[PDB]
Amino acid sequence: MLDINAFLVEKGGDPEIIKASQKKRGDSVELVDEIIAEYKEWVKLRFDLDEHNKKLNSVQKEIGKRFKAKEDAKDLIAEKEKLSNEKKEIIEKEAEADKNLRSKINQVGNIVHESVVDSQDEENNELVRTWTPENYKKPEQIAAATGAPAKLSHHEVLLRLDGYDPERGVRIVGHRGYFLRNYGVFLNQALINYGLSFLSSKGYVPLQAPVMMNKEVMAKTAQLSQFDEELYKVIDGEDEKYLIATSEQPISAYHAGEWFESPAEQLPVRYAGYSSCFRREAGAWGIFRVHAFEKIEQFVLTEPEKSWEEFDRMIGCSEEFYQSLGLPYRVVGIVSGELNNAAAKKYDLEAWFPFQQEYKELVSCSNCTDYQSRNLEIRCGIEKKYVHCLNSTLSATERTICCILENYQKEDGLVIPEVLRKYIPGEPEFIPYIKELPKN
Amino acid sequence: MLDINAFLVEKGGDPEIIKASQKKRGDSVELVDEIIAEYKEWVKLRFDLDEHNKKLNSVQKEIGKRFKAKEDAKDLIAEKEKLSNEKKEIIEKEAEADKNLRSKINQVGNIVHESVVDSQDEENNELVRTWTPENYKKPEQIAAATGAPAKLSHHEVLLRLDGYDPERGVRIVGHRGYFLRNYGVFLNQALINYGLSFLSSKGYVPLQAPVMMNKEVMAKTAQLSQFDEELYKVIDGEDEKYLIATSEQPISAYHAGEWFESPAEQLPVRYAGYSSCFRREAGAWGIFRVHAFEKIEQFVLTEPEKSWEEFDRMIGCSEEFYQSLGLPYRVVGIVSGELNNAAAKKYDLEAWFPFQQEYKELVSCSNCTDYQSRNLEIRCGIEKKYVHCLNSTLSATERTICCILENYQKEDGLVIPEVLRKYIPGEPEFIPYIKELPKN
Ligand SMILES: Nc1ncnc2c1ncn2[C@@H]1O[C@H](COP(=O)(O)OP(=O)(O)OP(=O)(O)O)[C@@H](O)[C@H]1O
Ligand SMILES: Nc1ncnc2c1ncn2[C@@H]1O[C@H](COP(=O)(O)OP(=O)(O)OP(=O)(O)O)[C@@H](O)[C@H]1O
Repeated sequence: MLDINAFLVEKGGDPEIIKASQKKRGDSVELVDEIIAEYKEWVKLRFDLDEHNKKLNSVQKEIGKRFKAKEDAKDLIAEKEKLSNEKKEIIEKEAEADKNLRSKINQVGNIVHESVVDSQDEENNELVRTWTPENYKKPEQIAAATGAPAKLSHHEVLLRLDGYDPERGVRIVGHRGYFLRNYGVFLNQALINYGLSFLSSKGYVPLQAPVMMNKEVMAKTAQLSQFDEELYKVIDGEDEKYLIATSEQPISAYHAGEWFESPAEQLPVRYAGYSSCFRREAGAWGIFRVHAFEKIEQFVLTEPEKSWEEFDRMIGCSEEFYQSLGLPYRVVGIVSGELNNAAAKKYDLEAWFPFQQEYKELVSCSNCTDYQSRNLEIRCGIEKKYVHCLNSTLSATERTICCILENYQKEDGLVIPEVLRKYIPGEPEFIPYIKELPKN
Repeated sequence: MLDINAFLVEKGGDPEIIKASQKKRGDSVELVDEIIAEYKEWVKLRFDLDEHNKKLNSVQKEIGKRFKAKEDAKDLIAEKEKLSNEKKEIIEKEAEADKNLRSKINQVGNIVHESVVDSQDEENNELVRTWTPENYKKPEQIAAATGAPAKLSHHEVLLRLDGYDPERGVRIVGHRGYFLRNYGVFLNQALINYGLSFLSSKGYVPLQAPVMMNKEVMAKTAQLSQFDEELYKVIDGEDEKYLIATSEQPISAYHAGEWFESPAEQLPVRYAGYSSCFRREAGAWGIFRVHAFEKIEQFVLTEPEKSWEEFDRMIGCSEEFYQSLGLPYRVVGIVSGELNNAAAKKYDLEAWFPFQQEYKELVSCSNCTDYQSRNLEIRCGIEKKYVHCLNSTLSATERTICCILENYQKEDGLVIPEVLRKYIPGEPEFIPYIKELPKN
């Protein structure tokens, strides 16, 4: 969440910037004034509590003097108990005020960076840049790597290669369940390992996250809307955990409660996160939008003064990555009304799917400034100063496979993207269609 | 489960072999006579039901004749309703008899193969064979690949390499939670990919299983004892699934309801299963016994007449695999009293851990004959004949890493097992200790 002081003009805050940000988000603006009011009540309680402390101390010292003089203290004792019963109420109320104030500040989204388009309609997404392999004229229904007609959808290509099994997958696990088979397995591992190797050559530290999280730690890194809709709950006898939606959740908590006291030399810290990811929400056919999948994720901690530069570095890496796979794409600046609570700025890389004949999102890159690190108490250098946290998909591997399948197809099978060959037993340059489709 | 006919002498069965098997297992023997009795009640109900069918038909035809002659039928109608009310009770009872009989047969373990030692004490495990790399004198506290003193435990080696993080893992996920870091990540992927490549060169089909299963399909492949103790339940809004304990569960269901009608040409089918695995039960320090981990699993379907030969083939593969990693091991024949319900025979490969100074299980290999395929209706050729199912771990990768860490350690770091090098960015032959331990 934002700092409490950001709401308070008297403590150097700017409640107006916050109201403007809420408006760009399409979220509640009255929430800011509510918070400011609650803050004053809470301060009143702090003062009253504090004055009660001092009055009790006094009335204690007078009661001691009277017991010294061997004099009755029935009147002082009565006042001591009056003050004390009050201190009790006050204590109970201050705690409830603190509790509600924190819950309210928790609903306020991060400050939307000025560079972001003010809009609730994705039509207005900034078109940041576009990229094409040089042997590919323009985005159309042509598979970019082969020049061949993008005749088959990713689901169709995968099936002809005998690379996956949705039919047996659904019978066994339900909606969108699947097995990967043969080269479907090798392509998936190829991406995981190429992704790890790629990021690691850029100084990222490979980091395999666990895929369950304690409820309480999850709650500090993901918004209220996520649990009761997106996350699988896991039953552990009597305990509950969540399956993670992305390794960004557990990896963001990695340095919770730590302190980069010498930021210049210690930061930035860069992680090449790898894990499976689980989503309750996933709806066509194929492995494009499914309930379980693997993701190589970029996660970075930087000094506050360096995050925007890092943000550019990060999207740069994902671009360099898709270029290396020869996949055309565009980068778009997500409109304010579509940012999640933690993001001050978000870019998506959407790669071209030539059969679908549209750009579809493969990568999402966000500067979350100190919104999560504040919660997680991840401090930075020498009111309190936290690190900034950025996260950017490197590759959601099953979805990246889909894009590959459509762009690497040709009449008789699939060209294997050059960079992935060394990761595949036999380093094949090409694999043939094994199966005919029913349709035709 | 076993065939119902296996309990019935009159239908060619051998209830005595079954009682003997239950005794070797240490499970209930009276259960066999119970089943035989229930079977007779059920047959009585079938006959009564059948006789009621015929009597109703008759009384129907007499009632029609009377309505033709325009004669009163108050006496026949009364008998029709008597017979009919009875047919109702009978129907309700036959269903309940069928239900209980099936539940009872479901508790009876597979027939323990004669070659298995009859005993409830693992002390009596058959010592099948032993193997040592030739440069390694004998199993002792010496790291087998380097000749160096096995001075550090796997947990200690991993930590000095900065290859994992149990401390941050526990904070985030709880008991035994961990991240893999750096080379810990690369070693894990190295094993997954080497395992896939190894099995695939032997004609196994790589197959990545999903890690959730519908309750109902899980129940057909795993015993009663497993759910209410070993398996994580997953909450999907209102639905429930399980996280799998091993890819053998979903892969065994892969061909549920199918029919290998030309077994000679169609079988055997061999799968190199890969998935993560989740276990509620996991307890020292380290990644040896944890709640989540990866496993390359061998799964094979064969004709009944070929399973024992295949069984030897399968354990042969895991042995060849550990030999290639240079890890000393022994193969042991698990005593009857320790077989799970589905196994007729089980071999474990236990690799030498030179710091622990003991053999610890890395691989488990079981011929389950047709015990599961009967449930899953996986038929074989031209009373009903099913395929046999065998499963054998190729590598539980985190645990295999532990064995490697202890055997590949030396004074200043870890030798990287030769076969894994090509799977690791930079193909290092050696990696240095990065961290000192507190202890010393
Ligand atoms: N259900 C899914 N199945 C497969 N891959 C997915 C799924 N959901 C997301 N991904 C992959 O993860 C990447 C980012 O997903 P995530 O939800 O973290 O991004 P986001 O910030 O929510 O972006 P958006 O809101 O546009 O989805 C996507 O580019 C996509 O490739
Ligand atoms: N909790 C765990 N953490 C890590 N690896 C495990 C765990 N449990 C099992 N394994 C690995 O899986 C392999 C087989 O485990 P599984 O439970 O399927 O075998 P099993 O037939 O039950 O043998 P046993 O009863 O001796 O454990 C083992 O050899 C071990 O390497």
